[PDB]
Amino acid sequence: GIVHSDGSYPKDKFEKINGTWYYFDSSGYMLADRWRKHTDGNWYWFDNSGEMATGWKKIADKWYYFNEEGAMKTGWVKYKDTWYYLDAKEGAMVSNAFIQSADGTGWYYLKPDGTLADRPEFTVEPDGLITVK
Amino acid sequence: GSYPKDKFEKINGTWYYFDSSGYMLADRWRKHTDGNWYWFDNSGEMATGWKKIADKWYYFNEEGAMKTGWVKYKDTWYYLDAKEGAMVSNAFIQSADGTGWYYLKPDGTLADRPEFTVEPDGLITVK
Ligand SMILES: C[N+](C)(C)CCO
Ligand SMILES: C[N+](C)(C)CCO
Ligand SMILES: C[N+](C)(C)CCO
Ligand SMILES: C[N+](C)(C)CCO
Ligand SMILES: C[N+](C)(C)CCO
Ligand SMILES: C[N+](C)(C)CCO
Ligand SMILES: C[N+](C)(C)CCO
Ligand SMILES: C[N+](C)(C)CCO
Repeated sequence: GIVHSDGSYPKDKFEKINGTWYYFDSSGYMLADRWRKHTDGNWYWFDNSGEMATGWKKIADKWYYFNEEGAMKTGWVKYKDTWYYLDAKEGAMVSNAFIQSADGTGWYYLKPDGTLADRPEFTVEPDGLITVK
Repeated sequence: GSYPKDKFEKINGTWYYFDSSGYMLADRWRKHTDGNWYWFDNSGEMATGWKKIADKWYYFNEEGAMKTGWVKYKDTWYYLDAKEGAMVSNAFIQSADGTGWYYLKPDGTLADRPEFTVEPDGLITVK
């Protein structure tokens, strides 16, 4: 936290203390373990120490990705040169789902662990039940 | 008594739904008090069977209630979105036990022998 000469402190704004970003509410306390869709329309999240999230974060048993300046991203993002799909709506990594290509031609499959499958092996049964491996 | 209000009513053997004014509903969905959706055509007859409403397809049971999920028609399955009740097509739907997927074709019919072509970058195309 910061306190000025007049004794006032920052309220409802972002502040970078010693090279780390934090957010203080309209009461002067920093958000901790909390989201906030900033005035800039981007979503942010702060952990136990109130530090602004960067990169991947497991939040409430789900995974989100944050750019280097704090905003949550959606769509495809590569990590360890392998792709992941983040729900364009809610923002959490998808898994075991068929996400349709951008050229409407087809689909991209993401395995139960979230990693895109670029060697998907299909197995169909008599009634047509697809089973992906 | 002589002025039907907020109630369904069978007239000339046909179901109609009466709004608060005593006028039939016409070209309107109307989630009833039983948790089901109902549609009435231009005459105000209660929808039954299949109905292409706003270029989207729907299926209602012989009682008027709109169906969702897997409905079998002419020994060929079709899947109805549990969300808005419309007919899914060229999409994959999870099997009821989360063990696999079923593919619904452009025309809406379940494919029993879908063929897959996996391109270099992993992209999948269905036929
Ligand atoms: C952060 N990752 C998306 C790479 C892990 C979830 O599997
Ligand atoms: C909190 N901000 C996103 C405005 C700073 C990072 O550049
Ligand atoms: C939808 N989000 C995951 C971005 C946060 C809402 O609290
Ligand atoms: C999709 N269904 C499982 C209902 C058809 C195969 O029996
Ligand atoms: C399934 N129908 C034959 C009733 C029409 C929708 O394509
Ligand atoms: C079959 N309906 C539900 C439309 C009649 C009940 O009054
Ligand atoms: C989902 N329904 C189409 C049944 C409601 C009207 O929007
Ligand atoms: C990121 N994409 C899924 C669009 C490329 C496939 O490798």
